Amino acid sequence: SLNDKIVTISCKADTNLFFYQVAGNVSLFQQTRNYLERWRLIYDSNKAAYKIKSMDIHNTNLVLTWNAPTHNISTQQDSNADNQYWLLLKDIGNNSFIIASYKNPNLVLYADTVARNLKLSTLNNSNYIKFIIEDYIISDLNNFTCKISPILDLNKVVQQVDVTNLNVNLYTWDYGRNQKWTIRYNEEKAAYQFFNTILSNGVLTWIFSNGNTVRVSSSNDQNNDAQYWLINPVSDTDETYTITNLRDTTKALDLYGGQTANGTAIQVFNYHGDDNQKWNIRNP
Repeated sequence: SLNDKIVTISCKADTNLFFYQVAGNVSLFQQTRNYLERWRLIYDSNKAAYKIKSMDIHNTNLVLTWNAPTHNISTQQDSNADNQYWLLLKDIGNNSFIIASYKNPNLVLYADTVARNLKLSTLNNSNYIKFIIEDYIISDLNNFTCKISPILDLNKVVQQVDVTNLNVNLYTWDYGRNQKWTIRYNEEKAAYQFFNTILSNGVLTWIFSNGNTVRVSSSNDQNNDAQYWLINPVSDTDETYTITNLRDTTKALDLYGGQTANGTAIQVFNYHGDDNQKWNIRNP
């Protein structure tokens, strides 16, 4: 559920524009992958409504606020006022939310992507009243091209061996397409895939018919859970994660034996959060 979740909020009408907070101003801005675009949702079960709290640091507890009687939006000090509560109405099937004012539910948030701001409007069938509300990790990682390193050796990366050898092992970073992965979140599966960039449609897979083996395999389908993964941030790190398999979430991506020699296998294994199951996901 959404209570106490830290999310980004982006525009269905422009998925590269995010709710951005600075100095009491709420605006629409390109992706920053930082606190300026992160919001905590705070549920009141009696109101059946949420406050949308900025993770701003400069100071204070600022929440998304309707500046009635204008149709403008800002961030103001939380006083639990009705103009700081919002109905989050999930448009089921459309991966989107309509965000209605608790004070005046006739009015909903509307993205003015020319002025790069939000206003309140009545409803219509356009995408300008629809918003993607996601865990910030999903948002930060979706469509991100990365290299993946074990924390035990940040100079080596998880790689496909070569264009037609779909085995996956550890090797020194060498700038190759086989050493880069594009992360894609699947809404329907609630999990991610890692597409190797040397191939068009090859994804990191647990080959469970062969023990703990991990290989790249074609993504022809959304039905094989073993081609999907959960990406779990490790607390009190910048960019370190565990990677568990959707077919069995007690199985984690695992650097065999904690060994860091070139050619060490990448496998899955019983997930206990050891250092050989922690991965740095970052820019190439």
